[PDB]
Amino acid sequence: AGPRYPVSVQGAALVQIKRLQTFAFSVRWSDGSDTFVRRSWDEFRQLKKTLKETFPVEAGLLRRSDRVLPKLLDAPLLGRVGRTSRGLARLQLLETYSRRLLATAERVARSPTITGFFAPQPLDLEPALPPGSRVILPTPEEQ
Repeated sequence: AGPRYPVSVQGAALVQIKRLQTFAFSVRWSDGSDTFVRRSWDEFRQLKKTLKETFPVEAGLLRRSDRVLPKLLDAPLLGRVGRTSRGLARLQLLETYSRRLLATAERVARSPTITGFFAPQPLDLEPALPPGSRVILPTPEEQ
């Protein structure tokens, strides 16, 4: 069966959206593919929730190989919250965390949920985002 799963994800970019900025990733998949995509922290929040719906593991009650989702590692809390700051924290955290997902569990790592998560986002499929948007770009690796 042809894999449709990223082997790795790297934090690709920042796009400025409302008091949540949206954060880009680049993931390249076992089929050899490479992708760079934009994501929201709010989008992640759905994404974590969404895996967690597929993974009852989160609390470790069900299994003993069960911390493989050690919930999420997070930097010092809030610091006057700062919604940007939480995206900012989340960017660093999320990349450790996503890297955990591609190592800390196989069972998470391919689940159909994985395929949705790394699948296209319309906002990634929009060449420009609203005028107030600032997009932070990595220097391209490919042509």
